[PDB]
Amino acid sequence: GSSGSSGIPELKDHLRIFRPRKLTLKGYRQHWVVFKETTLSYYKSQDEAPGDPIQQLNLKGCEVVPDVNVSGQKFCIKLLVPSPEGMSEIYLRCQDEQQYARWMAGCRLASKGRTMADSSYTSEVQAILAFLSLQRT
Repeated sequence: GSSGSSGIPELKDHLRIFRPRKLTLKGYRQHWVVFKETTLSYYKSQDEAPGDPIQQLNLKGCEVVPDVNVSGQKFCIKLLVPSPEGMSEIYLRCQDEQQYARWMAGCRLASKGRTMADSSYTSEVQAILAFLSLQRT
């Protein structure tokens, strides 16, 4: 690929977040999410940031369980992170496979210590896009 000199590769997009085991209204709530090489933090409202996120966690180590169901072009990612108070279970649902492969692949790379900066990143997005197709009947 064509790439020279630029800032660190970071993703900016608010995915689907739902927490039935906590004070919530109107189901989902608009929030600000940001994926970092080996880090991840979100906020309640763009206002907060860049100040400080609601709860920062080091992806490197957390768990990532795939919950996608091609049956209905659905792709969710269950991120399980340990907390000194309890746990950090966040449900992220993607609209399509594109956003999924991108984010998902990023989480895995961070969990293993790796980062999106690495080329392998794309190596995951592809393998996935295809894998899904295979699953089909």
